[PDB]
Order: sequence, then C-alpha cells, then structure tokens
Amino acid sequence: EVQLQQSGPELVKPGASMKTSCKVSGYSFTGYIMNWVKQRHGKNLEWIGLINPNTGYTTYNQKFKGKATLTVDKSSSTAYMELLSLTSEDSAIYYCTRGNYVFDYWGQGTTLTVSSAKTTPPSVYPLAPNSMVTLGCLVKGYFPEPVTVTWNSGSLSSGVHTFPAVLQSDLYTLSSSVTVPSSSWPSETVTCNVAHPASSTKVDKKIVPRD
Amino acid sequence: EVQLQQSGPELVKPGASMKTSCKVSGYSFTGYIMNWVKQRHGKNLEWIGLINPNTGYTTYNQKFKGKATLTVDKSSSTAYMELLSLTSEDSAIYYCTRGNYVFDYWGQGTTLTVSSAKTTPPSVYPLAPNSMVTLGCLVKGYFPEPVTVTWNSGSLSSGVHTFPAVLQSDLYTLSSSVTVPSSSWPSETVTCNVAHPASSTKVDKKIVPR
Amino acid sequence: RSTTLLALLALVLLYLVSGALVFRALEQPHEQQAQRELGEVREKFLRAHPCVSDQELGLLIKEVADALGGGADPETSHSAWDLGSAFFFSGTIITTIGYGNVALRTDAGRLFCIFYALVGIPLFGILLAGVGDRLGSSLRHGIGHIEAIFLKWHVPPELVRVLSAMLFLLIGCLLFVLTPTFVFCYMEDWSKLEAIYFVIVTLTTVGFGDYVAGADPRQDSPAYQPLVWFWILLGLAYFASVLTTIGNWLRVV
Amino acid sequence: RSTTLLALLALVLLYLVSGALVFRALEQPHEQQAQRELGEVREKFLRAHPCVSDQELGLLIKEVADALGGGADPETQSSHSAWDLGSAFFFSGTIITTIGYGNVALRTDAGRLFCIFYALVGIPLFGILLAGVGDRLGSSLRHGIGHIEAIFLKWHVPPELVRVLSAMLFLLIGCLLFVLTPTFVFCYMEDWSKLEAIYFVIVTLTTVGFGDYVAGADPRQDSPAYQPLVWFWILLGLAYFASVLTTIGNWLR
Amino acid sequence: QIVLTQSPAIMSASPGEKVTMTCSASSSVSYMHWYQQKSGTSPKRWIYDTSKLASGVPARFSGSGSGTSYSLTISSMEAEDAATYYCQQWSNSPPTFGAGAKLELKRADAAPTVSIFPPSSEQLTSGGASVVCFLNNFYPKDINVKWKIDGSERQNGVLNSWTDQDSKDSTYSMSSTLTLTKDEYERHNSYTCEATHKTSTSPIVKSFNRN
Amino acid sequence: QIVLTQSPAIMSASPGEKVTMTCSASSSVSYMHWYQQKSGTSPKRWIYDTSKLASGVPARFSGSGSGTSYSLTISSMEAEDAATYYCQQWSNSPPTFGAGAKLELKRADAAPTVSIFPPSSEQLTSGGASVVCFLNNFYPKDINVKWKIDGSERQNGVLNSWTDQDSKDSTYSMSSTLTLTKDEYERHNSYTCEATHKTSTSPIVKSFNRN
Ligand SMILES: CCCCCCCCCC
Ligand SMILES: [Ca+2]
Ligand SMILES: [Ca+2]
Ligand SMILES: [Ca+2]
Ligand SMILES: [K+]
Ligand SMILES: [K+]
Ligand SMILES: [K+]
Ligand SMILES: [K+]
Ligand SMILES: [K+]
Repeated sequence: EVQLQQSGPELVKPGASMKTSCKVSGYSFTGYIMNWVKQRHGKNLEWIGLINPNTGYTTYNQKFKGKATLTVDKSSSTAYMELLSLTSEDSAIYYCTRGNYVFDYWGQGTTLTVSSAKTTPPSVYPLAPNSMVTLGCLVKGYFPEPVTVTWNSGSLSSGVHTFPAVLQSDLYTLSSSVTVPSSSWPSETVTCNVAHPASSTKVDKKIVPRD
Repeated sequence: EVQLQQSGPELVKPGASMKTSCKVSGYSFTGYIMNWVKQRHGKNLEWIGLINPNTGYTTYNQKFKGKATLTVDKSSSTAYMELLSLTSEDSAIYYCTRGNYVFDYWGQGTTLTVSSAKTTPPSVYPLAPNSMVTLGCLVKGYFPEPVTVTWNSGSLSSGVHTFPAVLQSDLYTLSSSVTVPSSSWPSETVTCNVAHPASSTKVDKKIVPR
Repeated sequence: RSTTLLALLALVLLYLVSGALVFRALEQPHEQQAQRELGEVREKFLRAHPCVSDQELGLLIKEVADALGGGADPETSHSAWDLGSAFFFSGTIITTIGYGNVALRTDAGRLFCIFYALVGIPLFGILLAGVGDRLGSSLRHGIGHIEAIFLKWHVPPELVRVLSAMLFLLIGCLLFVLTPTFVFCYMEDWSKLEAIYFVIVTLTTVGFGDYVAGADPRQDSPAYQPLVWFWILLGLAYFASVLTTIGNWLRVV
Repeated sequence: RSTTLLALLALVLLYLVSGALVFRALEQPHEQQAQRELGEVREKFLRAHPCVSDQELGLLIKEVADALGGGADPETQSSHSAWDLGSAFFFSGTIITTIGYGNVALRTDAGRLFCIFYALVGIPLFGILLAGVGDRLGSSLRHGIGHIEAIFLKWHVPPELVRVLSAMLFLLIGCLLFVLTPTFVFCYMEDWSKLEAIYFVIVTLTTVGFGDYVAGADPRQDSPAYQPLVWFWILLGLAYFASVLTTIGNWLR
Repeated sequence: QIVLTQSPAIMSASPGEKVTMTCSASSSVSYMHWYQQKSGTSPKRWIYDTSKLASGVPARFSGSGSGTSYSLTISSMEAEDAATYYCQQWSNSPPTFGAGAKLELKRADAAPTVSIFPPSSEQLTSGGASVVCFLNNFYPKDINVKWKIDGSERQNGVLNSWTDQDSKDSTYSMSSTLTLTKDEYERHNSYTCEATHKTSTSPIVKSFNRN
Repeated sequence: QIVLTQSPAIMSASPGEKVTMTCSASSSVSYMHWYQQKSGTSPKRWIYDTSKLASGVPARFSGSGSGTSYSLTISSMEAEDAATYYCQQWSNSPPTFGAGAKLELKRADAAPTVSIFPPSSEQLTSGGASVVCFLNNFYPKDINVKWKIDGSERQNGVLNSWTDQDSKDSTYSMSSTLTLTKDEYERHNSYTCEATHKTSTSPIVKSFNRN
C-alpha cells in the first residue's frame, strides 16, 4: 500500500513563504520521481515541477520558476515544497504525486490559504419568513474557514443545505437552509448552532417568526 | 540494513541442473541491478551475468551464455539463478550481488557440489603416538561435507586444528589435532567427538596410548 | 551561341524545378520520422526506468549528441583517424567524392584540407586521365578481338564501332557497376537498391555520405578494403571516359 | 606512358599516405577525447540511475545515435521543412554539380531510385552548361581586360609580361568575386568564422561537398531567395574554377 | 506548452447511458492519461498510456485515441461514476492537463422551491442589510436569479453560491444574497427575488414588503 | 574483457608496515573498485570509485590511480587486515576482476612441531592403513614434507592439507597422510616423516617402528 502523506493545512500572510511536506511509505522513495501539482479551487490542475529524490535534480514549470523550491530528505523519505513571496493567487490545494510519465499515486493534498485577515468570529443572523416551511441562518464576516452549522444540536439533520462560503472583502460568508413541516414551526423551536473552531466560538440562534 | 539472503548449499548429480535463490530486503528489489558471481574454490571471481529485476533484461558473460539463466520474482523480491548440465567444473560458491558499476552488497554465498557420491558416515580412527603432546583424530570416507570435531565435549578448545577436508576417491577425509600437556595424557582421557549431520552420525573416540 | 546558352540555362532551371517537385513529393512526408523514433526511444526508456526524469534523459541525449558530433562511436578499432581511415579520408578529397561521414573538427584540419585538395585534386585528375586512357586501351583492345568476329560477319564497320561502344560500356558497367553492387549487397548487408545507390552516388563523385563502404577493414576478409579502393580508382576512370565521350557527343549536338 | 603511370601512381600513393599522417596527427586526439567523453557520460548516468544496466544504457545510446544520424534534433520533442520547394531545388543542384553535400538524406527507395536517373541525366547536362558559361564568362572577362591591357602596352611593358600581369589581375578579380567576396558574405550571413567560410567555399567549388557546412541550411533563417541565389554564385564560381583550369591546361600543353 | 482541451466542460448521464469525453491536443502526443476526481479528494490515475486501466478501475471504462485526439468512455454509466475526469500528457515536457470534464447524474427535472428572507433586526442594528434567497432542490443546474427593488432590477452587491449535486436526490440548490447598507434598504419597500428555470416559461417570484 | 593484473598474488606484512597492492589494466579505465575477502565469507565492497571508502572501512585504507594503473594502500598494517583483496572494473562491459592479492600477517619464524602417527588397530582390522603426520604451528608457510618407509622415500598415496593462517598466533599448520593398504604397511617396519623448513637447514624428522 503505497502512501503519500502530506502535512496539514497552512495559513500565511501575503509576502511570507511556506514549506510543506510529503512523507512516502510503501515503496522506496529514491526510486521514483516526485512532482507537485496545484489546484486552485476546483479548477485546472497545474504541474509545478519535479525533483529526483535520488539525484537531487529539479526542473520547474516556467510559471513557477521563481516561486517554488523542491527539496527532499532521503533519510526520512520525505519531499518538501517551499513557496515564496506568497500572494493571494497562491491560495490553493497542493499535491505531491509520483511519476515520470503518468502520476500514479497522489498525496491527500494540503490547503494553503494566503491572506492578511485576522481571526474573526462570525455574526450569525436568523432567517425567518404550504405544508413545508424553510428557515435559514446567515453566517457572515468570519475568518478563517471553516465553520460548522447544525440545527437543534444536530437532532435536525435532514432537510439541510449549507452553501459554500464566499469571500467578501477578506472575510467569509455563507448561509444554511433547513426545511421542516409547518406544523413543527413555530410550534417547536428551531435553533441553528454555529461553531467557529479558530475563534473558539460557539453560537446558537433561535429562529423566531417575524413579529 | 540492505541484505541479500541466499538459499542453502545444494548437492546435485552430474548432468542435472539447479536453481538457487537470493531474497533481498532493506531496499526495493526493482530499483537495482542484480548480478551473480562464481568463485571456484578460493580463486578468481567470475561475473556470470546480470538481470534488471524491473525490466527483466539479462546479459551474460560469454563464458556462461548457455550455462546460466537469471530470472526474478518481483512480488517476493527474489532473484534466481539456474545452472544447466552440471559438471564437476561447476562445483563452486555462487554469490548474488547488487550493483550496476560497483558490487555494493553481496549475499553470503551458496556452495554447489556436483558429485555422484552417496551420503556416507565417516570412519573415525584415533591418532596416538616432552612437555606437550599432540593427539589426533582421522575422520575418513564421509560424504558430504561437513563434519565437526570437538575434544572432550568441548572442554578442550585451545591447541586444536582441524585440517580442511580433501577428496579421496569421491569421499572426504580430514583429521583434527589437539595439543595438551603430557602430564594430562594419558593420566586423563582424551576423546574426540565427531559429528556428521548429513548421516545423523555422532561418534566419540577415546585416544588410547600405544 | 549566347542566345542558346540562355536557353540552356532555362532548361537546366526547369530540370531543377522539376527535380525539386519530385523530391519534395517523395521525401517531405518522411521529414519527421527520425524525431518520431527518437521520441519513441525516450518514452520507452522512461517507462522502463522510473528513476529517470524526461528532462534528465534529455540532457543525457544532448551530451551524447555532442560526443558523437566530436566523432565518438557507440561501443558494445573504431577510430576514424587511425592511419587507414585517414588514408581513406584523404582519398575522398582528391577524388572530390567527399562522403563526409566523418567531419574534421579542428581549424588546422580544415586549413590543411584546403591546400591538400587544391594540390591533390588536379594531381589525381592527371593520374585518372592516365588510368582512363590505359583502362580504355585494355578494354578497346579486348573488344577489338570481338570486333574481328563482327567484321568477318560482314556487319558494317560503322555498326561494329557502335556495337563495340555499347559493349565497351556494358562490360565496364558489368565490372564496375553491377559486380560491386552485388558485392556490397552481401558485404554491407545493404539492399540491392541501396548498393546501386551507393555505387552510383560514388562514381559520379556526388558522395552524399549516407552510405560508405571501405572506411574500415573487415576481419575474415582482408582483400575487401583494398579491392574497394582499387575499385573506386578503376571505376572513376571508366565513368570519366563515358562522361567525356557522352560530353563529347553532347557539345557538338 | 606506362613508366610514368606507375611513377604517378606511386606519387599519389605517397600524397595520400602523407595526407593520412597529417590528418591523424591533427584529428585523432580530438576524436580520442570525444570517445572518452562519451564513456564519462555513461559512467556518470549509471552512478545516478541505479535502475539502469550499463548494457541497457548502451542500447539506448546506440538507438539515439542512429536517430541523430538520421537527422533527428536532440533539443526538441516533436515549423520549417528541409524538403520545402526551395531546399529541394537546392538539393537537386547539389546533385548535378556533383557537390553532394548530403546534409539531408533521402529516406525513401523511390527517392534513391529517382536520384540515380536524375544524376545520370543531370550531371552531363550541367557539364555542358558549365563549359558554356565558362567560355562565356572568360570571354566577357577577357574583353574587359583588353581595355586596361591597352594602357599597359602604351606604358611600354613587353607584350609577354602584360599578358602575365593581366592573368594575375584576371584570376585575382575572379578570386575576388567568387572566392573572397562569398567568404566575406557567408561569414556575416551564417555566423561562421572567416576560416570556416573559406573552408566551405573551397570544399564547395572543388565539388568535394563534405556537408559539414552548408549555406542556408540553418533552420532559423528567414531567407527564401537566399539559398537558390547562392546557387547563382555556385554556378558562376564553378565555371570560372573550371574554365581557368582548362585554359591553364592548354597553355601548359 | 501543449494545450489540452476537454469540451464540453460539463455533461450529464443517466445510469445505463454510454458516456464519451474527449481530449484534443494542440499538437500530437503519443499517449494520453486520465484522472478521476471526486470533490473532497485527490485525483486518481484512472487510465494511463491511452487505454490501460489503473488497478481499481472497472471494465466499463475504456480509453482510446492517437496523435491529437483522445477519448475516455463509459460503456454504461453508474452512480459512483459521477466525477470530474482530467486528461494529461507527458510526451513533451512540461506535462500538462485538460481543464477537466464534470460528469453529473441525470434525473427528472425539478422546480426550485424558492424562499426570500428580509434582513434580521439583529443585522440592521449593526448597519448592514443582507436580503437572502434560497432556491432549493431543483434540476437541472442551469438557473437564473434576478433581484428587484421597488420593481426596479438590481445586480450589484449580489453574491451567489451553488451546492454540489446532492448525493441522494441528485438535485442542486443555490443561495443568492443581496447585500446593502441599512440606508439603501430603508429607502425602499418592495423586495423581490425572481427565478428563471427550464421547468417553466414564467419566472418564479417571491417578494416581500419592508412593512 | 579488460584484463586486471594484481601482482604479486601473495604478500605478507608485519603490523605497522605500509602495504601497497597494485592493479594494472590491459587498457585504460576510469575507476577501480576493490573488495576485501576473508576466508569463509563473501567479498565486501571495500573501496569504490578508486578512492572512496565503504561505510565499514577504517581510515588506514586508501586507494588511488588512473588510466591503466591503480593501487590500494594500507598506511599501517593491522591484524584484521589479513585478507584477499580484489580489484574490479566496470568502465567496460562486462565487468572484470583481478585475480586477487592475498595478504598474510608476517611474524617471527617458527619451526614446525612435528608428530607422526601409526595406523590405529581399528583401521587395520578393516584392511586400510593411514599414516599421519602433523606439522604444527610454524611460519612462514613454505614447507616441504618427505615420507620414508624403511629409510627409502615414498611419494604415492600421500595427501596434504594446509590450514589458513591461525587467527591468534599467525602460524600455519599442515597434515600429511600416507594412505596404504594393510598389506603394504605390514611389509615394512620403519616409517619416517621428514620436514624441510627455512628455520633450519637440517630436516626435522619423526619416525616410528611398526614393532
Ligand atoms: C572532377 C569532378 C567533376 C567536376 C570537376 C571540376 C573541379 C573544379 C575545381 C578543381
Ligand atoms: Ca534448489
Ligand atoms: Ca569514432
Ligand atoms: Ca579505423
Ligand atoms: K560530397
Ligand atoms: K557529403
Ligand atoms: K550527417
Ligand atoms: K565531385
Ligand atoms: K562530392
């Protein structure tokens, strides 16, 4: 069972650099070429460059010539990528993958977030207004991802959509919908629970019918 | 710790062939070239040929072209050499060794013996005749190697040489010497213990003065 | 006539343009084959040797090219500037054949080559004329014995002269075109067509260099390498005589 | 003269052996070096790629060599054509002139077959045109000389020396126009050295046509009219090289 | 340098349907490789050297092509085949990728359940005013939303978000969020969210009056 | 089929002495490698690429050379250095080896302790008769044995055996075994074993009478 285990997500300021790793097991590190690939959110895959762990030889995509430095530690069969002078366009998922003609094994990826923003808890605002009724939670102005949204502490889990966050002037916003039988609301209370681990924020918001 | 573990000694009849193996561990089998080398008793090393475990590719020494076939099993990271139509000239030690320019790791070797002889236990004969006295055991007419010789069940370990076996009409003979203070013999008994594992033979011989 | 020579210019010009059209039609579709093969060899190697990056293989191939370009030979006795090969190479100059399958790498080589040729070619031309006259003598003399037969058969002396010329070239052709081509076929493992191609490219002194016979000697067949030189000498003279007389026929026409 | 033929043969033979000695002395060391470098490249690649046997690398190299030998370019992986109309025109020229650079080889049996008949018919045809241009070029030169010759005779220099001086001027200006002028042209146009350019010129006008150097062959140049126009020079130069040598021969006889 | 085009970039298949995606190369390559990616996770070598199947891959997948045109095919769609497929080449360094082809599951068309939500009082007190619209559980994905304030259309300050195809009902949902300042909000009275989907010629419109 | 010559094939060194063994090549070679072998076991890469030391190797070993002439050197002999050293080349396939240079320890000369042994009664009853001579713990190794029956020399049915240099006292020992039939044995009476070693100009002679 070949396995490429990449290090965890990283968050860094614009201008900084950042080094990330990929430890291989299940085969001999020095026998195969290692590559790195960039995927900016859900878009085309971009080959950054390669290193030959045995020889130290590297080549890079022109796009990434100045940007990325590949190195390896043979003893700990680990490959490293350093990224330099990071800008917002560098925020992406990065993979280590193996191969000299096709890429036959990939790491699980590591997410890099480049941003000036400071840890901010979200403001949570209820969305109140047929047998079925739809209620929502607006969660805005938080950083960084992620937040978790549950409903009645997760005892209300069917009928729920949480939409992808989007960036608005350096902060994230999303909302969550939940749909319930109108016999249930407002006869029964509905509260959305929002957690933002980065700020140690836990917020509960009761949805109350408009006065 | 790279390691090449070869299979055990093999004994085969003239004309037969023989396959021997080398399992590697400590690195990836398919990443390096494997070679085999012949050493006929204590003399020049001869490169037999190589195989590339990853590609199957083989080349041979012209001398061994028809004689030897190299193969590998990738899944069990094991290399094989087969030798064909064996003659006594083939009796030697054979090594697997790794490398494509220098041979950086070697198996411990495997000894091939090509012979018509049958498993025979040795006859053990005592050798009896100053401050020191020398006594011996003649161990003759055994096959195959090896035998082992100890003295007084290992209580006598200094003063002992066992001479290399030699072939005498298709069987082995050697002797063992032990040197002791003449105050000790024959005041104290001396017996040599000879073991021939192949025949399950374990023999003790007391040295008695003429 | 100046008017006529302008016409001749235009004719030749058309002979060239017509040639151009045909070579392009026959060869352009295969311009790229060699690249393709090289790439196939690369791709195949990469698939067998996961420790190798395409880029690394690339550099190896460049470095190999540089060495070959300096005269290195793939090894698995091969010196192009040992005495025998240099002798041959000198031959290729004074004959004006100029195969060039082995290039001079030094400015001294080039400089020397200039004077070697300026002096060597005319010197050789002289010997060639000489051998041409002596070889034609021997041929025409032998043919004269066969001519005796035709004249007795009351075949007109004018046709007997013609039959002898046809014979003259036909027998030469046999000895210097056909015979060698069959020889080379077996010796060089060329095809019949490759061998004739070689022969004719050689005797015309066009000397492309895509095929070359006698640059190095063959063990187990000593007489080969000299006979080839001997052959070139004799063949060039036979070819020359044909061209001078066919040149001879042409200019009066 | 049988005696002289044998003497001449022996002389040439010595001219070759002497040439051989010199080329070996000037070239072998560079070659032996390249051979060393090839082997160093191999040994270095093995040390870096343990998945590779020497013998396997040997096959790769043989295969690469064959492809490069067939005109593959190490630098790219795959726009310009060696058999476009202008280059094919040129190639045809290289045949009938018997120059035979051969920097682009025919790959098809049809190409080869056709090439045989193209030359057999093309070369004598060209020889005729060459004689023609040789006489006409010498005529025009001789006529132009006449007017300046009038000045020398008035200056009371003997008519025998005036003939000699005029020959000097005659060849010097031809040389100027067909040797010196082109070499200076090519130096700038091809990025060759002066010595490379003269080497090329002379290798060309002697019809040796090695093929190590070829004007216009360079892939990068945006120069359509260039390569055939160079042939214009080749025509004029060859004929002059010829006609002068012919008249020299006549004066000697 | 070599450019790989996969078109169309989106497609859909019912289960049992045969599916063919193509990859066209800016200039010839000797081999094409393909990866399968499911949201959340790294790409998997799916097909390599044009027509070889990677270990895991079921037989319903096949690949073919040559020179400048290559394809990937599913003989008979299945549910677990929903994914994004990418081609890549390495007959010329540098290696390159197609921009991917997303393959979704087809289903019966569904109209959006639409809900509009006025700014919470909580948000208003902090000077912001976000008006939210959920368009839930529809198919197919192509949909258009239009905001109207006092009957007049507004497009600025609007942010949209789509879910992935739902893994159980195969529907899509989206949010649309008109963000204004409290000022702008209080100046007008009627707020309408208007949805155009294939399932009807006539828009679906939810409105509310500020009072 | 490059040929490597190691000459001499045998040499001996006292401890502290500087030892140099050479390897000449039939034609030029870019690198030389050396193996150490101790009797009983496989060769060990000792020096490679001319002058690089393998991991195990102590600093007293060094290598040098170029073209057609290479050498292995011990700055100062030690006991554990006693072995056979082999050169090998792979600048041309096929790789080849020198025939090895055997390096023994020098020590003070020692005379053989000699013992002769008459046939055991056990052996005689079975019809065989082996007369044995041990020549023990001498140095150097060059030695000559002579058998005499009734004062006259016999050199048929004699078999010899040398030990390796002893690991603790650096001596050698050998056995010589005259094997006869009981017949031949009982015909004569005096049996003598006679040893010629450089330590004495006069043979060492042990005898016995069958009586
Ligand atoms: C001898 C080959 C045919 C052309 C000869 C013209 C040579 C000109 C320069 C000496
Ligand atoms: Ca076996
Ligand atoms: Ca060469
Ligand atoms: Ca040669
Ligand atoms: K030529
Ligand atoms: K040529
Ligand atoms: K060439
Ligand atoms: K010529
Ligand atoms: K030529």
